[PDB]
Amino acid sequence: SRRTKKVGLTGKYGTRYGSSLRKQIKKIELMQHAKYLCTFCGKTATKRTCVGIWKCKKCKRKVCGGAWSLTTPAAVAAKSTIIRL
Amino acid sequence: HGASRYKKSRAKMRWKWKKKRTRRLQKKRRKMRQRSR
Amino acid sequence: FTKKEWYDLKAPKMFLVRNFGKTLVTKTIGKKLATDSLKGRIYEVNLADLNNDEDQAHKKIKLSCDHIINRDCYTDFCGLSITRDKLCSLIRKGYTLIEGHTDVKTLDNYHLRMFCIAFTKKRQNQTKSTCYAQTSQIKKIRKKMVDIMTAEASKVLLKDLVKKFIPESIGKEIEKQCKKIYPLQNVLIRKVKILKRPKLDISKLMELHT
Amino acid sequence: RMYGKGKGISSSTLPYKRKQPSWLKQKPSEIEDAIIKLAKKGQTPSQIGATLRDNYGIPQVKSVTGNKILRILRAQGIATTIPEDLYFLIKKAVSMRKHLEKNKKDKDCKFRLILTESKIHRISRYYKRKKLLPSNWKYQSSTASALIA
Amino acid sequence: PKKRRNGGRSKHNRGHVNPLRCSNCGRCVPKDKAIKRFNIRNIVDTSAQRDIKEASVYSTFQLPKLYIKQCYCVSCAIHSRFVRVRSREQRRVRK
Amino acid sequence: SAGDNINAKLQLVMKSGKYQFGRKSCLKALRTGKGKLVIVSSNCPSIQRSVIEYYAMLSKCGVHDYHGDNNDLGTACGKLFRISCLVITDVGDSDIIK
Amino acid sequence: PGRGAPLAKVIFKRTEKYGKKEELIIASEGMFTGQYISCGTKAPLSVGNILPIGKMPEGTLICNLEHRTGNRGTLVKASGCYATVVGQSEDGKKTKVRLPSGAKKTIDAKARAMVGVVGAGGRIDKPILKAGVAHHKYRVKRNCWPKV
Amino acid sequence: ELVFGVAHIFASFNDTFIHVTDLSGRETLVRITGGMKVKADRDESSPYAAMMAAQDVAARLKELGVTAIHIKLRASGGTKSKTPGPGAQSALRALARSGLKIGRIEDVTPIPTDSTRKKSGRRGRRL
Amino acid sequence: NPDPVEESKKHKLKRLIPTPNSYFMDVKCPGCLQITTLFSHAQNVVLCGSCNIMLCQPTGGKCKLTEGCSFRKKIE
RNA sequence: AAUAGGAGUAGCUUGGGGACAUUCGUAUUCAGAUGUCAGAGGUGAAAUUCUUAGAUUUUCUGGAGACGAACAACUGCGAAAGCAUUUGUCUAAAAUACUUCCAUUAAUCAAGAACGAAAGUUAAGGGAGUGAAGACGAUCAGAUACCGUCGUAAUCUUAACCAUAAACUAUGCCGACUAGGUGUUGGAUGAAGUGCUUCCUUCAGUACCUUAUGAGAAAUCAAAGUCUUUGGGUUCUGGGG
Repeated sequence: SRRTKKVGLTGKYGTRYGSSLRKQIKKIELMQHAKYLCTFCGKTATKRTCVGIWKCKKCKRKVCGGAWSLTTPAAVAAKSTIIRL
Repeated sequence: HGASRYKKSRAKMRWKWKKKRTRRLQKKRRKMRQRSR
Repeated sequence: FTKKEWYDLKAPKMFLVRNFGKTLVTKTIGKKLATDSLKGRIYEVNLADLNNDEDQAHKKIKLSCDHIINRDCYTDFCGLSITRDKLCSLIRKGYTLIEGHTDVKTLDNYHLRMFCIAFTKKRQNQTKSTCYAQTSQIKKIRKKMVDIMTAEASKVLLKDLVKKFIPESIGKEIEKQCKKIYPLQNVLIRKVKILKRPKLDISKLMELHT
Repeated sequence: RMYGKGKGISSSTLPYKRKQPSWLKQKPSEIEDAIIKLAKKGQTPSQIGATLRDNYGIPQVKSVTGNKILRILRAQGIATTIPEDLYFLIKKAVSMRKHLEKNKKDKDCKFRLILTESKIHRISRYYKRKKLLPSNWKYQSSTASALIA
Repeated sequence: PKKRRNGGRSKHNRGHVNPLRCSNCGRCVPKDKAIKRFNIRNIVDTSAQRDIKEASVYSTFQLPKLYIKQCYCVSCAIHSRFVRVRSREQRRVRK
Repeated sequence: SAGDNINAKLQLVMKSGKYQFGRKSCLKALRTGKGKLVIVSSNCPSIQRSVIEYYAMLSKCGVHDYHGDNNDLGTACGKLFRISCLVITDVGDSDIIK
Repeated sequence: PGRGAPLAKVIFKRTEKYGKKEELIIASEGMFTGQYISCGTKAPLSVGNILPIGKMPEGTLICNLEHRTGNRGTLVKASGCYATVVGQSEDGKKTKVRLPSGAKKTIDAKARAMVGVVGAGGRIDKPILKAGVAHHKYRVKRNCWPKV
Repeated sequence: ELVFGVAHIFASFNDTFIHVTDLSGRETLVRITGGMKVKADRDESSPYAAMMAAQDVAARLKELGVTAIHIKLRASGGTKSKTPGPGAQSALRALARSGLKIGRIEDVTPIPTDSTRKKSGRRGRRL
Repeated sequence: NPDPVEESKKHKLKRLIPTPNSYFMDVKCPGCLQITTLFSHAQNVVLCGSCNIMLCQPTGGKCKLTEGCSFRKKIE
């Protein structure tokens, strides 16, 4: 936080790799390391344990999700569509 | 001119064109600054 | 050019003349038998010229070719439009245009899309030129217009629905209910389209044609 | 009008007479009892005053009693610490913020949310300047719903 | 100075009025600013109408009307002699 | 409208009713037969909801579904932790029944 | 890691015998542990169910298609990917679907597919950070790199 | 007695096409444009040419045995213009002169029912 | 001059001397058989005190009252 | 309890206010058909261009992107930018009404912040038409232009950004007082067309027309008036080219 001006969480990368790539990495990593709200117990502890899998620690349960975030806009729309029909 | 733009009376060449020439000129000068630094 | 040969255009039992002309069709060759060419094609029929009342010339109906024997094609209903000249004429400024629609199925499993226009009435109490209705009212009218129309379409068979269209009975029923919300004027069904007209039940089609 | 471009002046206009209706039979104790019943049942002072005028037929509490209803509510100890106006505004702002959390593309909701929050801060600053609101107390963006429930 | 009180159009209590495109030069032009002529017109005149009617079936029938709505820009309207320039005072005198 | 109406009732129950929140207390109250009304979120566990409903049915106690989250029922009751389900053990100024 | 997305361990009970039998299915996005998955002709339409393509309503999104019935999900297997049903034959028997390449193809209606989109979507969106990360990728794939 | 065809009259302003067909459209009867009749290879739109084209169509229809026509007028693409072509009136008058029997006449000019963008810059064509 | 004016009351709520437009009415209903004070511009449905059934219909422009019933105007 | 302010409550109040879903129509375009036979496109006038492997033209299916016409206005809403298919959902808004509540909460505001057309940037889609660039044919004294034919980037959506426009009621915003009439949109009050509809009165909007021994340099302006008869409150800006 109160260390770097603009590179923030990609400051560990900072001395290496193109700035635009570090910008692209920053957006993805912000999503990646976020702790999501669990549908199966109501706490914001849901973390990614491997690429497609987001596990709640508290209720010990594996939700399949996107690579860098819990759900794609595509899957939500598909789910919604199926309920709609 | 003044700070205020255009105001074609009789005037001269187009203000937008004068502005185009200066925007192009400022870039050219910025290239001279780049050559320098 | 090469030779072609006239074949008679019949109309269903509901239409008074039952014979609305002759069409020429190219002479037969091997494997392509001209029956195929006669079948499936579409005719723009002006309605008045079948029943013999000139009032109904503002509509046209579309007729498809669905059964042929020898030199005769029986034909079936496929859709309905108002003539453009009449429609443009009906549209008058200072009054409120409402158009409803819904997608619907007919008792005998014919699937249609039906398009119903309506104008606000002139009346004696409008005084000044602006006779536009309020938007909440036209939404209520639009919902009501669709509700009456879907009820009218669903009830009966195809022939009876076509019969309802001709003197515009649906439009009269729509007018009677919606007058209460606000006075209306020419409420017509502008267009009718089939979505899914049955491929099967040729036998019933022939019987309907009679 | 505070923020609106318009300027409607529709409002209450009392009669010139500021004393008791002639036909009234009730003493202050009866009006107090009616207020107590409504208040206890969970009505707030505007709702009580409107109910008293409409349901019970009795206009302005200041005319039929020696006191004014928020004062009476405080005096009988029923009164909320939070005012009606602040409660409704916070709920409205929470409603906008909840909605904005769901739907991020609503610019008008964001604009309204900042406007309403600005009115919340103004009302808070006034109540703090009065002896009404604790010095330590302050509005905060997202905890407010839990705070005032 | 200001020649036109309304700017030659009708944009009051509005930031934008949608463009239509001209029937003549093809330019984009706001619908209030645009010179719109509804134009109810008959297909042919009298000898032609007589001949086609005689050739025609039907005692009842009469030819379709032409419903156009023709949009002119300011240049177009002066160019094809559609409108006059009035006179300075007279530029407020509507038909 | 409906969630708001329920929230007003819950606010009244919080203010002047006597209530008890969470699974173990809620079961104990039902088992006792002290409970007047059980309000269960759909975001409760299937099994936890089912047990409470069975207990309520046996003990002749009404159950009401809450639409909002377990957390939302907690913030509705003015707390920062989830409640999921509560049982009213004395009715407040609340209109829980006709 | 050879597959772009997770596998799902699914338990059925032996129809011809007794006891529990374990399958390996490709995990759909929004799949979860303790999710119930239904498979068959009379199965209800819902995400991750395994249905003949003939029984999909048009414009639905599906994954794990097979080019012939009982070939066991040979098509549409990569992460985040999906096919769309683009038409159903008037006299049945055939069904028209749209491959994740955008290509349209006609298969028999009887052939199965799996409702929804494959897990681990957006994987390609992150750029490759470094040569060691590329090494770790090829270490679980194939002998194919450095690519001179 | 009478045998009816449908006379599509398609006017592009640049030319006036007379294309008569069966009442289904399918199985056409005469193509004659108007521009086919122009012998100077310039100034393509002409009422005279449209009249000659109509006379040829009438000759051909008499040769065929179609004794009556229903008329469908259409001006261009209706995005290009809403104007009917000059020779259209001539084509109509020639059909009237011919002695072929004239049934229902309709406009089917195909104007857009929307407002999607069209040819030339936003300041229009300067021609 | 404005002092003896009588036709000033037509204007907006705030006049030369501001006044309420609103008034009270003594109302009685068939079958209910009870006489009750009620407010022009009341904002809720009002039930009979004798039994349980409704009397007045509220609305924005004054009140919509009842199709039957008789109403005397309250005077001080 | 302010012809101040805020909050409430009420009415099948209102509307192209905002967001999400949904759905329809049409032209256009592509592919699949379909019937023709010589030209069709295009313009000051032609040619480049397309067409006998069947173009243009006719009718039909299926797909696709695009838009929402006519209706539609000296018409509505929006802080401004801006906003027009159908229905639903989530939302906000103002006026009217109020013998509802509060009790001066206000006004305008350096600093700071939000939103902010078109273009531009960056990424994913999508990429039909239109079409900066670019290519030819002309036009012409030449023409790299207007004009014709073709046509990438862009236009469209999502996700970030960018923060300027004659972003103009070229009129800062609030306040009072001045002068009439014709209209007009949203309510409330009364009376008469047949509960509804009309008309009358009245509010908040909103334009126009005429009048200013009012103003101004006049144009014009009911505000730009009530300012050498100069002080209702306040913010911002300018000092010949």
